[PDB]
Amino acid sequence: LKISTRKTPNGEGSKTWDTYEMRIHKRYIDLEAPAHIVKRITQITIEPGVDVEVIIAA
Amino acid sequence: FVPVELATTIPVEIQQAQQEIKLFNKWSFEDVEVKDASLVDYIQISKPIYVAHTAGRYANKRFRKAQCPIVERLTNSLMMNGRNNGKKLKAVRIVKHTLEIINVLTDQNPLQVVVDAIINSGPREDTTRVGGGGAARRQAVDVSPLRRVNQSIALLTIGAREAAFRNIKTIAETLAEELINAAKGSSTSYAIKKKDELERVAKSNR
Amino acid sequence: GRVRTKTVKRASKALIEKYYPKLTMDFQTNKRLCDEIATIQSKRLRNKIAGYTTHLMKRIQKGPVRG
Amino acid sequence: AIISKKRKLVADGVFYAELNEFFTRELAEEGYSGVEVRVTPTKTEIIIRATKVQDVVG
Amino acid sequence: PGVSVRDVPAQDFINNYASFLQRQGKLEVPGYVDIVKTSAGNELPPQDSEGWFYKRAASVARHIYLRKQVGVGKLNKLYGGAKNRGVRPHKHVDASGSINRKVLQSLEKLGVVEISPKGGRRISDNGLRDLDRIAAATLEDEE
Amino acid sequence: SLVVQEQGSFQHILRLLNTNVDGNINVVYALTTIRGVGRRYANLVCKKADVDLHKRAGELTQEELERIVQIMQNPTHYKIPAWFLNRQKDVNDGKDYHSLANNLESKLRDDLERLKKIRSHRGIRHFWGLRVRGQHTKTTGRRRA
Amino acid sequence: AKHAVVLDQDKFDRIMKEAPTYRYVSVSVLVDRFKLGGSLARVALRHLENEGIIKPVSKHSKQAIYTRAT
Amino acid sequence: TVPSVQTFGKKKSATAVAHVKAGKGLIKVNGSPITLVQPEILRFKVYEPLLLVGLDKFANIDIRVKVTGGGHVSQVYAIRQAIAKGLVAYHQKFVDEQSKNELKKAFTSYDRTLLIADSRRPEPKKFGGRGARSRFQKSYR
Amino acid sequence: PVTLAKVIKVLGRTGSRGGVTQVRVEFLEDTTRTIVRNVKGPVREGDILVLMESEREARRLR
RNA sequence: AUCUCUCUCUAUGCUCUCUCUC
RNA sequence: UUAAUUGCGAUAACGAACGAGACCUUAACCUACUAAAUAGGGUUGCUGGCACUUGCCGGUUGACUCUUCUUAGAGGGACUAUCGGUUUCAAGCCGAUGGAAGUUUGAGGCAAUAACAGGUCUGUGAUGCCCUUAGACGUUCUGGGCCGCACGCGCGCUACACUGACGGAGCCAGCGAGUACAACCUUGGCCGAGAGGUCUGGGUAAUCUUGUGAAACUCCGUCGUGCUGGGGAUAGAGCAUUGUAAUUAUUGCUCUUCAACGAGGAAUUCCUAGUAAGCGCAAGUCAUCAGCUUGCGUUGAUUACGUCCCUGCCCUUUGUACACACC
Ligand SMILES: [Mg+2]
Ligand SMILES: [Mg+2]
Ligand SMILES: [Mg+2]
Ligand SMILES: [Mg+2]
Ligand SMILES: [Mg+2]
Ligand SMILES: [Mg+2]
Ligand SMILES: [Mg+2]
Ligand SMILES: [Mg+2]
Ligand SMILES: [Mg+2]
Ligand SMILES: [Mg+2]
Ligand SMILES: [Mg+2]
Ligand SMILES: [Mg+2]
Repeated sequence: LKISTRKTPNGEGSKTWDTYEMRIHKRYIDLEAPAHIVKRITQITIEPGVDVEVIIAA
Repeated sequence: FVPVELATTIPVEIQQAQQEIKLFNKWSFEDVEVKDASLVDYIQISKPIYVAHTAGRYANKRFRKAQCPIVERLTNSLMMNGRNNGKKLKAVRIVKHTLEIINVLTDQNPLQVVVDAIINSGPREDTTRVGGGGAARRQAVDVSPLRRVNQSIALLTIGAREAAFRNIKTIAETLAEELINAAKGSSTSYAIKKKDELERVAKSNR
Repeated sequence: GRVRTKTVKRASKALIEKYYPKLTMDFQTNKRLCDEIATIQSKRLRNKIAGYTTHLMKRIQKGPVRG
Repeated sequence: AIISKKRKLVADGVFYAELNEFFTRELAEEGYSGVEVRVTPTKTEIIIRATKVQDVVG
Repeated sequence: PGVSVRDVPAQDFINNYASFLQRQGKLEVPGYVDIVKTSAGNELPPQDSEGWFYKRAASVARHIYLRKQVGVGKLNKLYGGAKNRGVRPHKHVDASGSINRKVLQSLEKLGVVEISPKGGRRISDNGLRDLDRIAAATLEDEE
Repeated sequence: SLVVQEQGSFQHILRLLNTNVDGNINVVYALTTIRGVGRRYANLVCKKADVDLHKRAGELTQEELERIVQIMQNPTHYKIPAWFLNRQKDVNDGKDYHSLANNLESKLRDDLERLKKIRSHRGIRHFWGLRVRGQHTKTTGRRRA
Repeated sequence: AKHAVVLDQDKFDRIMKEAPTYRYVSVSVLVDRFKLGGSLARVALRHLENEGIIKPVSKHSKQAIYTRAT
Repeated sequence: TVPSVQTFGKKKSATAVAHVKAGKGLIKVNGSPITLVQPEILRFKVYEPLLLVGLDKFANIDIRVKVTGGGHVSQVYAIRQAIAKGLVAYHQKFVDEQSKNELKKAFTSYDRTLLIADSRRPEPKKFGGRGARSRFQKSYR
Repeated sequence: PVTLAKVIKVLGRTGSRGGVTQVRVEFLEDTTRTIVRNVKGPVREGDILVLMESEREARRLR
């Protein structure tokens, strides 16, 4: 995620650019697994920063 | 000569002794006659390149520029002035056409003719703005071989360019003609004339 | 351009001082030794150190060396 | 949110920044340091750092 | 031993196909043949009056044979090019949108190009056969 | 492609629609010299006439020329709709016209006069001698009259 | 060029008798040696190449490379 | 099924992928023969490895190249590289070490990539200039 | 008149602008002469250098 | 005892000023 | 010596600390490992076509098998390695071999001390102080205006044509970006000759748009030394689109109108390899508009590898009637 911005807050000066970037990591997993127990498993253990998303379909 | 049996269609020429002898897109890379003593590894020849279009590193060392095929260098030089920066394919095509023209007119292997032209255009004595206070004083300086060759090539290309600037004559034909003139016969080509003038200037100065 | 840092040189010197048993001429073995013995934060630096150690060793096996 | 993952992450970042700003503004005497945002699917946890804890509590 | 469309040279093949089309009676021409510039990104209409639309049709057929799921829009994108805005640097503008559609319709009428239930147009078996025949003819012409 | 050498039949430099039509320009591009006539539309006219474009300016027989003229002056009857001709819709008749040679300029003049009469911005600009269609005269138009 | 875009009979005859002896035949060449200047020269060249007369070397358009039979 | 070797070819960003099998004598670019590629002039560039090695070394081969990226010239180069690489891979797998050496020797009388993948990759375009190294245009006064 | 001499050693590079090389030229026709010559452009050891000038020589370039 | 040997015009310019606590 | 207060070394200095370097970020190399209908293959089914005796080219979410390409993750890789000579043989350097690569491997990103009376209160709820504070310099609505034009500079674009232009027809890219508590990127099928409409669905993301079938280029033509089909400014007239609102053409598209402009004075910028230039594209702005920037990627040269002559800079010495410091 690149945001190209002039570093100068006024514009008076030389043409200086900074591309403030945020590299975002996805990484997915596919589980062919049972029900309630699986659901229980796919909820626990949380590290600060990473977001876990579990979808649906039976 | 010796047809190789494949499921895919291959032309007859390819099948023939072009597999055996690897010289050009159907031209002699042999003969090998440089009129001046040695001059090799400054005018390349030898390595029998098929088509004058190789992507390599020829600026990343001092003299490595020499190991460019002369035809390729010519093509590169042709690739000049706004409308034609990049588009090396065009240059290659033009070179091919030039070669064909040479073959047609006064026969011979065109490569040799090209070599001759390169030899006989380029200058022995050159001028540098040495200064003497920044003023109009130019000491006569003799030229190094590779540089001289390059200069000759450039002037040849320049001649062609000059010819083509609003004319019926397509670049290639004109180039061929001027090359022929440079080699030997008339010496009424632009590039050669320029070179001679430069030499004269150098002579009248020190 | 390849004239190396002071720190790297110092490290090499230290290694020579303290680990002349071990370290030879084989750059890959030397590298491994450096990785083991010296605790360095980056690979490039380690490599450089190893190289300089090798150089020092070469110098040694041609007569006694200053410093 | 239902919005794109990347966008969601950006929004979260912005929210974090906002929170930090708020804390800087409000918790002057309370002796504020730093914030963390931990997100569990049901509960959103914010861990605030300070020196005068009683004041922060109330 | 045999022939297919990919293995025979582009332009020659196309011209042969055009010739074949001309020879054939069925084509269903528009009421605006060589009245349109074939592209809004183009300055001047095609030359040599008769045909050219035939050629375009042939080209379209070839493209369809090559791929699988090609619609009108994609075809339009394929054709055209840089529009001389004059003083302003030339942006890529697509071809005339209706002409391609018309061509496709014509092909359908002839029975060479059909539709797939995913979106776009695909080749018909008869069309494939025709293409193969044309390829064979081209080969014969060569040697 | 034509192998025909042609004898003394074609007469170069023709006086067609008052304005002089020059020699050996390619029919369409020979017609372009006339005002109101322009490239693509000339080509279209030629096509309508059913004369081959790959011919000389002097080559054209009189009948063909006449036909071309007819096509030009009366355009609507020969399948030429709106996205085609000069004064589409028009302000004076409601019918569209493909104005030519010494007509378009006259029309323009008339329009200018009307603008002047009714003191509109464009008209005012024209009267002055200034640039109309969205231009900054900070740099634009230093050639003058 | 002062016009000279005519496939004149005399001109054609001249072309027929001047294209031999000279090894190279092109539009540019024709223009140079004063006969036809421009577009119809190409046409003439094409219609000289039906069977024999001048043999082709070029497998390329825009620039023509042609040699008379020896 | 007969064992077959997969290879690739790189230039700029253009990616060729060759599949060398045992068969009759196939040499294919996407779905077409090498007798086409595209630019007609550069047909010899892709044909060159074959010319070097010997066309008989193909009497038992099947070659198919899937090419994506670059432009045209780059694509051609990549294809050529893949073909060379394919041949060498085949030799490594099925033939003999001396043969491989010979092949290498034949190639390295040129070394237009062929067996070794090219370096020289696009440099990023910096701010304050239209090009990577090219600065803008200094106005002064 | 035509003469040619092989280069063997470079005596540095001199010039107000620079670039122009001072070379030691040895004649392949009689190796008894090693002269100080002005050469414009890229030049190494063991190169045949054609000379339109026969005898005139200069060192420093100013 | 080893140097070697370089070169010329170019005039002027008016808008301040600053310390601590031991 | 080195790009370097980078080293080696001589040593009233010794031991340091920033800075540089290292370091990160990517770009290259990994037929090595982990892996993959959101990435491609491989064989075979299921079929389609032509050869027909095996076959070639495909289509299809059929299985199953992997992972070289595409993605990443851990890692590895080069350290100047190996010689060859040169140099108080130390520091290093140039050439050759091997290597994906030997310019610090290319480019970045962070950038010291000290400042400038540089820039901005027109980024701010970052504010001191002075002012105006109710017919208000606050505030919003309506309409202009910043876009005016005798002129003078600064960027940039298009051209001055055959390597062209104009037609066809070949055909190939990488960064992106894109839907919710709103009106996005838009495919596919019919309208229109363009622009753009229109019913539908896909896609709030490696899946759909999009393989962004992008140009420039490539081949067959047509034109052919002509201010001419080069150039498309300026003008008309008309059809849509965005918007409550297009006149002072918003833009777009069709038309006609065809000027200056024959490669550019003195001057001066930019550049030493995937670089220069040509060529596009996407993004930023954005309701609508790119000639703009910012990032990609195609096409790919020529000439250096050096000197201090001009223009600066660095230290050392030197001379200063100069510290507002040669302005
Ligand atoms: Mg050594
Ligand atoms: Mg760095
Ligand atoms: Mg204020
Ligand atoms: Mg008031
Ligand atoms: Mg403004
Ligand atoms: Mg600027
Ligand atoms: Mg035009
Ligand atoms: Mg143009
Ligand atoms: Mg892609
Ligand atoms: Mg004109
Ligand atoms: Mg606006
Ligand atoms: Mg003074």
